[PDB]
Amino acid sequence: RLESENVKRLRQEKRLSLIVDLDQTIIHATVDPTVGEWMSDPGNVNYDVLRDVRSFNLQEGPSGYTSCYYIKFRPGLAQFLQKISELYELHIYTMGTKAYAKEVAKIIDPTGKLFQDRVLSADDSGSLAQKSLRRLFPCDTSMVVVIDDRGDVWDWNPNLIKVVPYEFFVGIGDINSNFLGSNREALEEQNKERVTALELQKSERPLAKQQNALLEDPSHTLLHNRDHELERLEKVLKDIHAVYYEEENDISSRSGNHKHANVGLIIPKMKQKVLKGCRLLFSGVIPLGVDVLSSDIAKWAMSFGAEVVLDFSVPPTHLIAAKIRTEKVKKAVSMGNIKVVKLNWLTESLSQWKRLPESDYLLY
Ligand SMILES: [Mg+2]
Repeated sequence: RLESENVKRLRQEKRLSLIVDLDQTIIHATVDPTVGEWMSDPGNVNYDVLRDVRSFNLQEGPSGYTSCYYIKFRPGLAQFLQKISELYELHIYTMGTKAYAKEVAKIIDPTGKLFQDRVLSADDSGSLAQKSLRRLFPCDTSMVVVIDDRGDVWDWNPNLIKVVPYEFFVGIGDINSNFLGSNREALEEQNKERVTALELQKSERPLAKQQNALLEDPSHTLLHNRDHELERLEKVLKDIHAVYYEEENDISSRSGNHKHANVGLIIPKMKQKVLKGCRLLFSGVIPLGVDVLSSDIAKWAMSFGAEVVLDFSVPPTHLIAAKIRTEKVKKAVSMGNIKVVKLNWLTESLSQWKRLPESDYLLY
């Protein structure tokens, strides 16, 4: 069959498989018409950083509602995809529509060389709330790595490399997130909701409002290129690849090629070094009434080796606090030997695969 033969082929090519999210992983998209105006004006403070933005029109829904999408490609993307395709067979897996995914692929991959037809979208993935490795590799996930800005859609799968969400168009989120986590609504209800959100973004012009506020106050320019995430990510993926093929060489030779390596084992071993020895207590971060140990932030932290505790019975190493005026903070301070830090210490450390100095994240 095809699946078992693809695994064999990849090993002969000495490659792995990479599932690549679009929105806020390798692109950021908006329908704010402000972008088109700024792009058309060489004199605009935002023009220079918009020069590489590309756009397309999509007609959407029963009524053929039409929007101009503006796409910012994350810095270094062309180079990143070229280099990483040497090591990984690339797939796209997005919660956007098939039409959207195809429009983006036409721009990043015009001749089909990088992704060919390996493009999964909301239309054909099987779910509007979660993604699954099994949609592509039902029987054997040992060679597949994921890059995605969201861990919740993957249930914090051990094959996931969560990336820093790309936010170039300041204040614009993920325009394709509208149906994450939820039940399946009637198609009529889905289209009403999307048209509504798009129309709202067009009419409110959040970019214009934010830019105007800054000017009314380089620091006055809204948009900037300050993202270097793909340079970091390249190194991680190159490491995973090299560790896999060294372990594969060892395991397969010792087993008469009956056993093999597994990135799902390799990746957690890499991650668990980062916050090894940390025991985290959260204060005012998880909402009252929400289960802490199954929360996204707890799962993210535990994937990087941190323990999470719920009280001081065994004193934590860190108190991750959102508000300063709590008995947890008072107790932590009065106890001593506990570092009290903003949430940012944790999210930025996890993001950089590197425990950052706590002294840089104190509360006051
Ligand atoms: Mg995304």
